[PDB]
Amino acid sequence: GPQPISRLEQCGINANDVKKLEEAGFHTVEAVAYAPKKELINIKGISEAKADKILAEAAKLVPMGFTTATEFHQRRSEIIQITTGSKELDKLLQGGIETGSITEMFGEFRTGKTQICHTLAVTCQLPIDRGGGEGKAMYIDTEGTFRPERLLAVAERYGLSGSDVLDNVAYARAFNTDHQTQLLYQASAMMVESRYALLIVDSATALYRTDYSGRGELSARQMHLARFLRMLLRLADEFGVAVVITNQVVAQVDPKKPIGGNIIAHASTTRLYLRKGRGETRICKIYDSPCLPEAEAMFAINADGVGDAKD
Amino acid sequence: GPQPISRLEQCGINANDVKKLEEAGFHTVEAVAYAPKKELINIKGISEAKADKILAEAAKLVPMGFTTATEFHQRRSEIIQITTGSKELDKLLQGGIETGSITEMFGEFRTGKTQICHTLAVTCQLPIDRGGGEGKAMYIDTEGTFRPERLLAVAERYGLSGSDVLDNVAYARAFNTDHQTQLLYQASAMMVESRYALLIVDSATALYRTDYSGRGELSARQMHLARFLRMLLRLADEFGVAVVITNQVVAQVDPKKPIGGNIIAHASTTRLYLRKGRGETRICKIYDSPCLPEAEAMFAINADGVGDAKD
Amino acid sequence: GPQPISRLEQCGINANDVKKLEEAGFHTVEAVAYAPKKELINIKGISEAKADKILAEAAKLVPMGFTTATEFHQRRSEIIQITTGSKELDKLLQGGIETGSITEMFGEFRTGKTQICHTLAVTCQLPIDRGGGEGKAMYIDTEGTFRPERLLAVAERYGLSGSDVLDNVAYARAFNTDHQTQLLYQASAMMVESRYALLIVDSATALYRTDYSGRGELSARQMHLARFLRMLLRLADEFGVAVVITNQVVAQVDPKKPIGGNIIAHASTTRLYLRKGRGETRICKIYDSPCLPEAEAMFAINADGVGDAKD
Amino acid sequence: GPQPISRLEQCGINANDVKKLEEAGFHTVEAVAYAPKKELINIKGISEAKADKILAEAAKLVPMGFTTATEFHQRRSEIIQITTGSKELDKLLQGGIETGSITEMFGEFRTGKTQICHTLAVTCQLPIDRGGGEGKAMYIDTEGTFRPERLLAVAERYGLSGSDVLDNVAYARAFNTDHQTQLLYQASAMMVESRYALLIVDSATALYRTDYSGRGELSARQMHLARFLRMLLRLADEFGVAVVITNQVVAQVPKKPIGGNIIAHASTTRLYLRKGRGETRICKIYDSPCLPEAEAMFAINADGVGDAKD
Amino acid sequence: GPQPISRLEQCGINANDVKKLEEAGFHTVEAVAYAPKKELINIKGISEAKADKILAEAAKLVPMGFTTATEFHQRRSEIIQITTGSKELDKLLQGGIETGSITEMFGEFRTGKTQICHTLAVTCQLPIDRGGGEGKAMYIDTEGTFRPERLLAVAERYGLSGSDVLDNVAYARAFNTDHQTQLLYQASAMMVESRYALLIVDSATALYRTDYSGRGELSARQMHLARFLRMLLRLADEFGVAVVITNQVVAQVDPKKPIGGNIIAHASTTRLYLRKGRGETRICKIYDSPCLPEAEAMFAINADGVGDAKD
Amino acid sequence: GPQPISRLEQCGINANDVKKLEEAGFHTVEAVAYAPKKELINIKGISEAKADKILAEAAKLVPMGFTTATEFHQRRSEIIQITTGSKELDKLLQGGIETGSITEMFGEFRTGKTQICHTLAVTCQLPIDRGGGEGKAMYIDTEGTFRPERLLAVAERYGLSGSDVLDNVAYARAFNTDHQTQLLYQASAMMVESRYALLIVDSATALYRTDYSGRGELSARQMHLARFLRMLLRLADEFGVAVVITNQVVAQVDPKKPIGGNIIAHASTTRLYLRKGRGETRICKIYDSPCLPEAEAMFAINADGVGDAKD
DNA sequence: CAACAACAACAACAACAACA
Ligand SMILES: Nc1ncnc2c1ncn2[C@@H]1O[C@H](COP(=O)(O)OP(=O)(O)OP(=O)(O)O)[C@@H](O)[C@H]1O
Ligand SMILES: Nc1ncnc2c1ncn2[C@@H]1O[C@H](COP(=O)(O)OP(=O)(O)OP(=O)(O)O)[C@@H](O)[C@H]1O
Ligand SMILES: Nc1ncnc2c1ncn2[C@@H]1O[C@H](COP(=O)(O)OP(=O)(O)OP(=O)(O)O)[C@@H](O)[C@H]1O
Ligand SMILES: Nc1ncnc2c1ncn2[C@@H]1O[C@H](COP(=O)(O)OP(=O)(O)OP(=O)(O)O)[C@@H](O)[C@H]1O
Ligand SMILES: Nc1ncnc2c1ncn2[C@@H]1O[C@H](COP(=O)(O)OP(=O)(O)OP(=O)(O)O)[C@@H](O)[C@H]1O
Ligand SMILES: [K+]
Ligand SMILES: [K+]
Ligand SMILES: [Mg+2]
Ligand SMILES: [Mg+2]
Ligand SMILES: [Mg+2]
Ligand SMILES: [Mg+2]
Ligand SMILES: [Mg+2]
Ligand SMILES: [Mg+2]
Repeated sequence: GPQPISRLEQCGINANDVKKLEEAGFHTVEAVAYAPKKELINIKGISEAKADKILAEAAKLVPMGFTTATEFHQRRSEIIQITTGSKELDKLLQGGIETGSITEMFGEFRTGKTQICHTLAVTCQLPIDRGGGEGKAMYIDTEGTFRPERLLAVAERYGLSGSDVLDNVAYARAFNTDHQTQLLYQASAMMVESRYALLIVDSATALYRTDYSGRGELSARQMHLARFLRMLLRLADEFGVAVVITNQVVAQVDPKKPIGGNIIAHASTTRLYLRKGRGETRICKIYDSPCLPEAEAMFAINADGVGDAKD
Repeated sequence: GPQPISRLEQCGINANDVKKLEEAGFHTVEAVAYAPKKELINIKGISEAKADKILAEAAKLVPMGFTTATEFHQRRSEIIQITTGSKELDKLLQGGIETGSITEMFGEFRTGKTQICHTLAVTCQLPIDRGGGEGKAMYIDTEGTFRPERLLAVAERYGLSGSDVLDNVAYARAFNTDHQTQLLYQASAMMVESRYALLIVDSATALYRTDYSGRGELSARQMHLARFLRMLLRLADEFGVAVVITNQVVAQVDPKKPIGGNIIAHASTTRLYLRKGRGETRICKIYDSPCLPEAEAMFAINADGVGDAKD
Repeated sequence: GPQPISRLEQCGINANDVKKLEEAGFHTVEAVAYAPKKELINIKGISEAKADKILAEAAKLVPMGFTTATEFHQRRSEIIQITTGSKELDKLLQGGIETGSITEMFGEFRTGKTQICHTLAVTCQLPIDRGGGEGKAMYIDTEGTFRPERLLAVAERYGLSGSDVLDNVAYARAFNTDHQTQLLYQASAMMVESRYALLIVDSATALYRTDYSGRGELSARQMHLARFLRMLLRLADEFGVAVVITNQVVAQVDPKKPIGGNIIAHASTTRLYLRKGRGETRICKIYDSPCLPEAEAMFAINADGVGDAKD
Repeated sequence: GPQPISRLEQCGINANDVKKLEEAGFHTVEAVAYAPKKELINIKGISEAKADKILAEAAKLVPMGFTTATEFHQRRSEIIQITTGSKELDKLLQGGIETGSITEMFGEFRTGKTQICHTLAVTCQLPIDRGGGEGKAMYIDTEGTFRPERLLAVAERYGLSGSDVLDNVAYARAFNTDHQTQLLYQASAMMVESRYALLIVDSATALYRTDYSGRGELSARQMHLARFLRMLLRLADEFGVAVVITNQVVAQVPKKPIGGNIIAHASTTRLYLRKGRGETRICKIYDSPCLPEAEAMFAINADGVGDAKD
Repeated sequence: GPQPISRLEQCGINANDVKKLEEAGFHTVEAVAYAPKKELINIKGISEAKADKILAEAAKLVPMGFTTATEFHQRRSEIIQITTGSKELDKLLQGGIETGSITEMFGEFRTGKTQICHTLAVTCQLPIDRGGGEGKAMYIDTEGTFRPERLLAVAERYGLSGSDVLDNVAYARAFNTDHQTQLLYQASAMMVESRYALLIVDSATALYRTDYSGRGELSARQMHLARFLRMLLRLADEFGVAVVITNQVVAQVDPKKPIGGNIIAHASTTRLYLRKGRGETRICKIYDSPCLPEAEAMFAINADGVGDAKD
Repeated sequence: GPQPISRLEQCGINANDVKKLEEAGFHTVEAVAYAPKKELINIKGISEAKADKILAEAAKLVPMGFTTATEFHQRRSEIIQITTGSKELDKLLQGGIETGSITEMFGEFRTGKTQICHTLAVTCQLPIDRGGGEGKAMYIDTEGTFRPERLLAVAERYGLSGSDVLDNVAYARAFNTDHQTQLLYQASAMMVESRYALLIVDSATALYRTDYSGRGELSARQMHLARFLRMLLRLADEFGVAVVITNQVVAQVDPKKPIGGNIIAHASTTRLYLRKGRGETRICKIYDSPCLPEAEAMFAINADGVGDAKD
């Protein structure tokens, strides 16, 4: 995977500066390479010449130049995709949930976003030949609606051992936006040691509705949301982990629209809209995607996770 | 239960600051740890560095990091469930009413929400081996429809002493939304000294239909409801008290929909829909739940509380 | 019982604000302690700080905290119930007509709601040891069907002097919904001087059928009805009077359903359904009650008021 | 009795506004006092402040406050009742037809409804000494069965002059369920210009069966009937006149009055007429807040209505 | 094409000076000619007389005097335009995308900016008689939204060799504003060696929203944006490449406006506004242009790229 | 017109001195007369006595003493004014664009300053009886926004031949502030040979925004702008040509302010402010003028140049 | 004494009989 920051120690860099970078949140040389000069200067005790030298030596460790489109196509041909637990949804997504990007599913209440998140979290531990990502998973839950019983049910359905799928899922709760960002920081610190494949944030904008209320607090809310989404995107680009976030809806009074403004719209790569059907059936539609045609699919949440409709 | 806020005094914090935090609403380390920096800053006489130290020591007191899913499963397997008073409904709920969450029962009038609330209030004092929670009950009532006669009848049915049942139930009445929020603040203040198991708000969204009228003040109504539900969620996560709220319905002109909107749709954890059949028989259906299948059950309200329908 | 606004003057407030509140409609410290901040702010000439100050002093005047259920039981056991003039109906209601809660009686035409209202108005003047409270009565009549000869007949049946029986009965006909609300305002203003025990509104929703017509203005009609019922409930709670209202019915076109929608259903406390029987006899059924079991009784209307059927 | 609306002109309201109100239909201060603010707003050119000011002044004009049951008892004892021409029916109703209220008479066809209406119309001209309010009658006839010959017969029976009896009877006919409302609107000016003691509608619900048909037009029919009955009640309460209306009957698949709950709840007194043997009929009180449920016997003689000749 | 800077060497200037100028970014005589004195002085190792001599030779090599308008008209008539992929859009721009200038397309999310950029990138390699520019395309992408599949689809639609169109497209990703600005130096370095006819930046102002947050950082953000746009304009004037930049949108909040401010408004030459209508159809409008009227052409994005709407 | 510098030689001045003056930038006797002693002594090879003789002879050639105000009034009535292409705007300016003075237009983007400049450039060549200046015109453009198509359209509107009108719009482009300033020397050199009546510069302060950045470079920027404006004023007073300049705008975060500071405010004589109205209609408001009062006017840029608004 | 823009969100209200 990514080269740890210890390599920078072998480039004429003092140990205390490396420790300062590590405690600032840059646990990988990729983070320092992608860091602008302002971020590397805002940390106290760092001089302009020191930051210039650090960036100069970090630029040699990772390629940041011009490459032909054929090389990019070859690189994209090795992108792992994780099955969503339904054959129809897998066909609709043309492979499944993509890694290295942000895919957000939004809809009304009880539509089935959390069930999909649970099924993805338990599925990503599967071997690659079976459609998994062959890695652990993380769940930063903000609504307190994490139920390991569903994970056990899906593990029983797929035949895996429940103990292992339980032991290979990190969990955390967010009580406020600041705690959410600190959880992202701790996830960045932790991910450098083991192999992670999924990172679920359900839901990303639940706490922003209550913490930032009113009109005069709109700009600060948008700035904080933008910083959070930028951190998520940086983590996805660095560690190559599939980031799945959940979004709510709001009324179109005088008819529902996803919340979060233009920041969430321009920060996501794939967007899915989930809507209610009849009894236990739900409909998924590709709201926005750079290479996926606008289509629809039908699914249902059975007693063993998400799957195809029992028609 | 939660550690009292006085422990913060043993972490180099002035007594007057702790008194200010207590008068602001925070009476435990958990409440302070769950609050963002904005809320603490909003208190007058509090500096930025002092607040940062306060949250630092609060986070040191109570863990907030990542834990394996098996630890969460072990924690969840030791959660008390309060019997609803009916065996069929107990089977439907897979244990009864769960603590630490929000259960909202809604339906038309005459369905039996108040009777269910009364039965839960009386039976939450039972020993754990009988399905109780072994704690005092609270009743914040807004419609002026609290009758101790039903509590006496259920106490006679289960055989406990009526005097102790009446003595171990706190009651209060709400005349407007502001008084409802102040009652919640007083409940937070008084819950830290004794052990409480249930907290009933019937109805949660009854006054909001009258105080806020018209399209002009819809946003203010939604914001106030969101703040009230956030306070309820904070109380539930703090003291581990089973919160039961009651909701009404509205007619779908051009056919009944629960009032409150997306705020109460997303704030609640478990939702039950109660409908009227014939005679004294009623039908309860699980509307929204993260780990409970959509099913139905039949019950009735006899002379001694809610129970199974006579066949 | 109620404490006039004058007591606020000795608590720090001046006289101009007291006069302004009296103009607004609050003639009691209880009535001003039951109002939200937005209601007092709407009175022009009152500042936010002044409103907070007066609300704090009013909350200091009357208790609004948490009380044990045993205290509520003691308070509830000392309320007065007024007999309806029939032994069967008195047994059915387990005491008669309560005070402090809304009792709605509905049925088809010719059924006999107005006779019951007249008999209750006469009985409202009986000594407390004979079946009724000790106070005067009112009659807001919106159909022009107030017949004093029935009052004289019932007073002769029980045995009283007709002069003071008729003297202690207010009356005011209503010609429109706005006039009805202004009549309620005048009743609230005038109730503080003397002792009142019955507030009859017959019919409560008779003018709403004609004043508001069509689907377009249904929401405004419902909002106005909700405001009227909220004012009625506030008056009943503040002055401790027995409010009795009458309601009409409509045919359930593909069979009688009371009019008023969910507002009247959720605003009332005791609902009775009166139905024509055979000849002169009628049957009264408990439609809805939080503590009275669903039963029915048999009665009639003789030449001297309502009473038990003669067999 | 009623105070002309011109008074409102003198207290600070433009004459144009008073003329507009008179055009709308409010010919009396009482008429504009009994109307809600919403109704007054619907008139174009009337502002919120102007409507509030005129409503407040009108409320200052009329005593809309709270009274005592003794005063209402004195007011009730000061009303007049009009004899129906039969002693049995006179004693059945404890007098006659009370003014300021609505009396609906219904039954099967050919049961002496129009005969009773004619006798009541001719009786209201009597001096108070022998019943009647000493006024003039109005006949809004919808069925077309108004014969100006029974009136002469009853006038001859009572000894009154025929020409004066026939002179003061304002007759009009309605052809659909839109001319009735316009006739009622026009009746306000005639009632404010001269004393009127009886308004007769026969039948109240006759054209509604044919103009409105099917389930689709049921709601509109009920709304229009409610508006018509509300206007009738407003006129009765305003001008202190007695309204007598005639209602048809419908079979049951066993006869019940038509009109639904609207006419049942909008009528104060209800009488049911049934046929017996020969030329004898029975009148029974259906719904009444004070009169007990009883029956009386009456016959339609060759001269007028009255007690049966036995 | 542009004359390489080596022609200066045989003009009286030292080769070391030419190398020093080369490392600064001036790889062409045109770049040195279009340079103020301070720009050529701030580079170390350059004297005043030496800079004056270099500027004198640069002015001698490149004509900078007045010219009759007919010659400019002829030169404008010899300007190549790149087919946009739609016939009505080609009619809208009176040809295609102009070369030697800056065109900026902006709109809300999922409106078709990236699809248009991809279609232009593949179309630029067409022979000059089919509307192409007969060169190579460069793609600087700042959102990770480059998909070679769309390029392959459009190449198959136009009957090209997919391998060649993949081999003749250069790609780069910008992880921060500094990297985005520094990519242009490499772009200029690699543009002289071969023939390039299209440079796409998508998006130009995406990273400035998050990197430069708050209010105190507004002036620095505007200065950096101005420098970046000036460098883009210098590239366009130097190598005669069609520069296509992408711009986002922002809400007004007491209704959407492009971001960037007056700098982007005045720097760009042609401005296009793209909006979404119904289904798969979009509307394109001309916002700012010196010689094109305000029209509202209409198009769509099918599986083979941009194209005409299907009725 | 102005007397050429070929008159000081036949007065006792060596031809070498005249050649030196011509090289320095002074091509007419008036330019040397207006040159102060400090400016002329800066020329290499010029002594104090030679300079004194030169200024003495120049002052002898052209009068510089006091003139009675009626002579100035007579000379003021012999000033040509150029029509702006709109009759209403011509009425607003009371004749048109005055010669021998500096006019400035500023506004937001797409407001229509370049269109007005093009219309003035093409109409300047009209005969005097039609409102033209009878002379040629020039165009020093900095943004590369010169489009001969608009000139051809207006020439078609006025009926003049396209080739003849194109052959007299000698145009140049400025790539930096130094080049923009040095273009004026060539403009003065070519102005003495033919008849010119326009010196359009669009825009004057475009390059100064990016060439000079930061607070440290403010004083040098202001000094250079002052020198450029002084050269423009000297040219206008020398050759009697109408100088028209275009100014950008900036926002007011603490709302539009023309850029350039007090130097351009105190240098320009007539300042007009252009604003965007609705659709194709624009509003022109006179900002600053010592002769005409503040007023507003309406115009529109149709498909064939600027003109009156379409009604 | 000069110069620099940006940020969305919130649901609710029932009613009308008739035909051998
Ligand atoms: N064991 C189960 N078997 C079948 N269906 C289930 C089961 N558990 C939950 N469900 C279904 O899950 C649905 C709700 O899904 P989920 O909790 O994921 O909603 P969500 O919209 O993502 O939640 P939220 O927005 O409130 O966070 C319910 O309608 C219910 O039918
Ligand atoms: N002692 C009793 N015995 C039997 N049934 C009873 C008794 N007391 C109340 N009920 C029943 O309670 C029912 C009403 O239920 P409940 O009082 O809980 O109201 P609810 O549906 O919660 O309505 P709301 O709170 O909106 O007024 C009635 O139908 C009545 O039959
Ligand atoms: N003096 C009396 N003696 C006996 N019965 C009487 C007497 N007065 C009225 N009634 C009875 O009253 C009954 C009607 O009751 P009431 O006047 O209270 O009507 P209501 O249905 O409440 O009125 P509404 O629906 O029109 O508002 C009639 O059936 C009649 O028999
Ligand atoms: N001159 C008369 N002498 C005796 N009886 C008469 C005379 N004129 C009419 N009648 C009687 O009048 C009765 C009909 O009464 P009336 O004309 O009032 O009908 P109605 O019940 O009002 O019916 P409709 O529904 O047609 O209005 C007949 O039975 C007839 O015997
Ligand atoms: N293969 C495809 N077939 C049809 N339409 C497609 C296909 N791929 C993407 N789309 C369409 O592309 C649209 C989004 O356009 P695009 O990807 O160019 O985004 P954009 O608005 O320019 O945003 P951004 O700059 O954030 O990428 C979607 O609405 C979708 O309908
Ligand atoms: K939920
Ligand atoms: K000036
Ligand atoms: Mg969920
Ligand atoms: Mg209840
Ligand atoms: Mg009644
Ligand atoms: Mg008739
Ligand atoms: Mg894009
Ligand atoms: Mg321009």
